[PDB]
Amino acid sequence: SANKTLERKLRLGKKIRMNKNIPRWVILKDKLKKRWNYKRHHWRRSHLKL
Amino acid sequence: KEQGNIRFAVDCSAGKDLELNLNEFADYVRTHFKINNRKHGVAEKVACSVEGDSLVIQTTGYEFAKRYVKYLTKRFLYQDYQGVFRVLSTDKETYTLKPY
Amino acid sequence: MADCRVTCRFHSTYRTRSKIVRYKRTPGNRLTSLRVKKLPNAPHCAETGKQIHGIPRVIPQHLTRQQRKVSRPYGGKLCGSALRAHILESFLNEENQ
Amino acid sequence: PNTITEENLMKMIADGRGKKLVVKSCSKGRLQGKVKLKLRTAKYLYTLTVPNADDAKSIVKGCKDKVEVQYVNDSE
Amino acid sequence: AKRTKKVGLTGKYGTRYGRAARKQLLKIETSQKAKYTCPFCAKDKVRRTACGIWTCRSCSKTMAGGAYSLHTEPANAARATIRRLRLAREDAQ
RNA sequence: UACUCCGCGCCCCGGAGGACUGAGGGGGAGACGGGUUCCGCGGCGCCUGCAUCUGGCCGCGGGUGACUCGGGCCUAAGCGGC
RNA sequence: CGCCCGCCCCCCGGCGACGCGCACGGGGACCGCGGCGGGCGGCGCCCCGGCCCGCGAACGCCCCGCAGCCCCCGGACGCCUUGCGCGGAGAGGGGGGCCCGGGGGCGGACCCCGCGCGUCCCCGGCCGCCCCUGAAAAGCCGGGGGGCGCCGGCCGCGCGCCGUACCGACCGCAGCAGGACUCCGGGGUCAGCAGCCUCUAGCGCGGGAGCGAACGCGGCUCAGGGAAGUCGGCAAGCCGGCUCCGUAACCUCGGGAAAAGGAGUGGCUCUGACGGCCGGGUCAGAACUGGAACGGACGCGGGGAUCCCGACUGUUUACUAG
Ligand SMILES: [K+]
Ligand SMILES: [Mg+2]
Ligand SMILES: [Mg+2]
Ligand SMILES: [Mg+2]
Ligand SMILES: [Mg+2]
Ligand SMILES: [Mg+2]
Ligand SMILES: [Mg+2]
Ligand SMILES: [Mg+2]
Ligand SMILES: [Mg+2]
Ligand SMILES: [Mg+2]
Ligand SMILES: [Mg+2]
Ligand SMILES: [Mg+2]
Ligand SMILES: [Mg+2]
Ligand SMILES: [Mg+2]
Ligand SMILES: [Mg+2]
Ligand SMILES: [Mg+2]
Ligand SMILES: [Mg+2]
Ligand SMILES: [Mg+2]
Ligand code: NA
Ligand code: NA
Repeated sequence: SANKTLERKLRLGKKIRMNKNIPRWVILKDKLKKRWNYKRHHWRRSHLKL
Repeated sequence: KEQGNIRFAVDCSAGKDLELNLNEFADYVRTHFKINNRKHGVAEKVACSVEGDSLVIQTTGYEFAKRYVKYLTKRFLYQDYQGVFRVLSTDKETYTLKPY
Repeated sequence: MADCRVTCRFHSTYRTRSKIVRYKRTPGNRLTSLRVKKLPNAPHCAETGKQIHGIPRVIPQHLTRQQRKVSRPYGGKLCGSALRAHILESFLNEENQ
Repeated sequence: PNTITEENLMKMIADGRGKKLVVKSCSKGRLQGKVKLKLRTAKYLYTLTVPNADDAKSIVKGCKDKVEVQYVNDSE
Repeated sequence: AKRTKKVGLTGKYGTRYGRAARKQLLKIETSQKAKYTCPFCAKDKVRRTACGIWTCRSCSKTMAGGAYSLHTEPANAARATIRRLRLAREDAQ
């Protein structure tokens, strides 16, 4: 909604900042086999419950 | 009160190069003017005369709006010279003719 | 213009008695909304429920001190008619009593 | 905004209460060649319309250098 | 009685409740819609406000009375009895 | 109820034509719920049950300003404490 | 009652602060008509007959403001509403005061001019209704008594914390013909916010081409007959707007009742009636004239005679029983 508490707003803020891929220089520095971050979410499919 | 003493002119000097003579224009206005949807009694109060630069319509004791003068001019130009010119206000009594 | 429909001016769209507007034309040829504030009642008599003369229908905070007073001994609490009865009643009673 | 009378115009200018004075020459319609004097005060903007242009020169000359002055004189 | 023969004000009920109820309502409603003389100013300006509350449209004096009518016969009998018993006591103190 | 011609491709964009929703709107805005879906630039590996040069899809950067609008105060039905 | 503004304590009050309704009146916005100024379109014939534009806020000061309520003189079959209602506890008349979410003028800001029916919203005074009477508190103010004393004008500063993008992008396993609260609401036809066409705004949605068999789904017409069909008139069909004429048995006297059943309705050219110191529509009558046609689409009762059950309006097995 457009009328939220700051407490709910801060927990949703962290979810957005975390929805990122694995950086390219990290994949090769650590010699990673699996190159996708499976803790990502999509707004049309998820239920954050926050 | 319809005191008349109204003046209206159409500056046709801008179309001087083309072949639009003010006498045929004056006759058209005289022949097809209408007062109260009736063509009689018009020589009594409506007079249009060729001047140096424009046709001048002088009326005594009668009233009407510039729109009518615009309507008559456009009908004449429809007879000949269709597609060219335009009729634009330039003062509180006169008009003008400028190409598209 | 061919369309004169507006949009709500308040936080929500529920039309309660404190959410009434009227429409006026602005200098930019636009139709605007203005609140219609509630008009409070002027003070009413204590003995009777009638309205007391001389005080306008505004909240007392926005009036000067002179504008919310009446120049009489009980002014603003009771009407002139009710004051006569109390004066007559007290005098006639204390004379006999 | 409120209207002001002539006598308490240069009085206000006397108590140094005006912050600016604007002169504008109106020459169309019911404002026929008359001028409006607009004085900016701490609380209100006060305006006077002298009935003739001549009266403007005298009053403004009666407060020259006492309050900063503008001119408009729109002619369009 | 130009419009009805007998229903009177109970014509608002159509044909919906029966004869006994309609007769009783005729009596009661006629009584409760009436105008009564004010005991304080002798004018016929008393009207019902609630079940047992009657108000005068002239003097603005409010009274407690019966439902459907300003006075009831038991109340008149009681007032007369009180008035009688009040005088007998005041003669002998 | 429904698209067509040309640029250019039945689906994107433009111009021209032909239609529709029909002021209880397939219009313009809020509450709740959602949580970045919003904007610009680029793209077609996935998805867009046909296609796609399109996109609520993918990548990179951005974006929400209050003395006067709402909440913070009051008390309702209630709840808690004693 | 007015005009230029004292605070604290105790007590007495007020404001905040309140139902529903058919009507009637006022204001605003919308809408339409005519005039004047500016711009445009089309033009086989007509065309001063078409289209678009012509704007004015909060706030300050001065005037006006119907109904309502009050003051003075004086002493009555009168005043007055659509409806009512009021008067010796003081009417009419004459002269005044108060309130009125409003209007006008001047500022804000160098304002095209007149007129009118209706629609929506708000307000007003009445009347009606109830074995139904239609919140509270913070906060603010007044009066009485007591105790105290500049309290206003000008000029300066200041006003912390949090929300704020966008969406029917929400829930139904999905970009699911379901479900999902509220606000603003033009033109024509019309009783109408119904049905039908449309300005503004928005927009062509699980893809296309060919062919024109059976059969299905959704529609249309049909000679003569007219329920013979079938458990059963199921389905479909008939009727239907408005005006006038005419309406039975029975009855709880209120109904039955739109009972039943008849006739008219287009276009054009005219006539009369109803107001005000120009406007408006409606109602009534006549001539002429169209394939014996006119509620020409749309919208919109089939009726009657009886028996059983339950008096009636209402409620019910969400997903087979109303
Ligand atoms: K915002
Ligand atoms: Mg006063
Ligand atoms: Mg349509
Ligand atoms: Mg929005
Ligand atoms: Mg987007
Ligand atoms: Mg994405
Ligand atoms: Mg506020
Ligand atoms: Mg705040
Ligand atoms: Mg926003
Ligand atoms: Mg779920
Ligand atoms: Mg859906
Ligand atoms: Mg048979
Ligand atoms: Mg058979
Ligand atoms: Mg059937
Ligand atoms: Mg039943
Ligand atoms: Mg039923
Ligand atoms: Mg069931
Ligand atoms: Mg069923
Ligand atoms: Na187009
Ligand atoms: Na409709």
